[PDB]
Amino acid sequence: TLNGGITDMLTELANFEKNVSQAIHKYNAYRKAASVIAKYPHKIKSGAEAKKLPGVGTKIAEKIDEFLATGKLRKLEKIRQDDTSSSINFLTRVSGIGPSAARKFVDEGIKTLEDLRKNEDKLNHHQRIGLKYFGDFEKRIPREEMLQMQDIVLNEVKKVDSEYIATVCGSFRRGAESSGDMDVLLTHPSFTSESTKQPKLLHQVVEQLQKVHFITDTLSKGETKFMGVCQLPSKNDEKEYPHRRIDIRLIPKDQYYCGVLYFTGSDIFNKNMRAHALEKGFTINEYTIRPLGVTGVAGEPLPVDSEKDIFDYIQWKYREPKDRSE
DNA sequence: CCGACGCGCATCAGC
DNA sequence: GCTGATGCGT
DNA sequence: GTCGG
Ligand SMILES: Nc1ccn([C@H]2C[C@H](O)[C@@H](COP(=O)(O)NP(=O)(O)OP(=O)(O)O)O2)c(=O)n1
Ligand SMILES: [Mg+2]
Ligand SMILES: [Mg+2]
Ligand code: NA
Ligand code: NA
Repeated sequence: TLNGGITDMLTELANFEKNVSQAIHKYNAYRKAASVIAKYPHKIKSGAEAKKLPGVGTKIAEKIDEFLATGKLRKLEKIRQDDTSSSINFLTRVSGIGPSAARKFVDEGIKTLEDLRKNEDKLNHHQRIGLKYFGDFEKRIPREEMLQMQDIVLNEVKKVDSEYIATVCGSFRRGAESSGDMDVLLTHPSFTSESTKQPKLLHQVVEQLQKVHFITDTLSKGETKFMGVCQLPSKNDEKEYPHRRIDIRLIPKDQYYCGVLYFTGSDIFNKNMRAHALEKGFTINEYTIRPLGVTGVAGEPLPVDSEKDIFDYIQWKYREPKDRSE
């Protein structure tokens, strides 16, 4: 973190554009700039030096010059003193409350944690759980706990069907010493791109993890994606562990490599890679990589037999998960 | 300049 | 009920 | 907000 002050500033600006301005491309613009600067191996001396990096333009270079000269940004200082922006930015920190709902709540005079807690009936299910564990979801998960959780999930899954394979992805697979949550990729030979020979494949796993009281809440749940809450068990007289967010994604067995590429991330790495794929005349999702016709219509799925194959198609040198943290 | 910026589940409007 | 748009999230 | 065409 040679440029922590700068990347913090850009992230706060990114969050402003997302939550208050509702300008998603500015949000992405700032986050991209923050990302490229984060991995720049020099302590930045000026905006001109930063402007040389892909993603940093004139407006951000000027902000970096202001920040380096004064240690702050007047634009951010103003935003911080604005009541509406500060209220909206706070509310969106609750999972399930986005920019639209946040602004709506503020209009109705619901703008503090305390307001939320007396108006539970005005929240949808996702939001109510987001409020419930607002404090816990703020906390990061030490990798040591991630390993305990991996152990539980992987063996409970084995107990349901020995042919399930569960892979912990996200920041954990990228080797992070702490994670924001747990991300699990799930496969079963009964579910392929060709057919689904068995119903309830995801359900039965969720069910089992609920039975052993690992999963405690459900934010959303469909045939292929589960979004919920989990908690490690604690020993006698021990204070309980924080409740954690857990995502489970069932992916067709034969499309594992596209799936694990997707779910390993990071989110910005995926955006950059998929954008690059477009420039190279391909499109990538969690299932396949497809060529683009001159028309701009996707073709048939190309053969993929490793994560590296996907990198090869778009003429990228392979990058291990630990080097995908952008 | 200026177009473009990488899919699952919950909810709602419209029919 | 189904279809498509929107919100929110991964 | 930034970039390639
Ligand atoms: N916008 C997004 C958000 C997530 N994802 C994918 C890539 C992520 O690594 C994976 C899990 O999302 P995540 O849990 O929000 N982030 P990730 O695990 O990388 O870091 P943490 O904050 O969880 O430690 O989903 C994506 O492709 N685009
Ligand atoms: Mg994660
Ligand atoms: Mg997650
Ligand atoms: Na630049
Ligand atoms: Na939120």
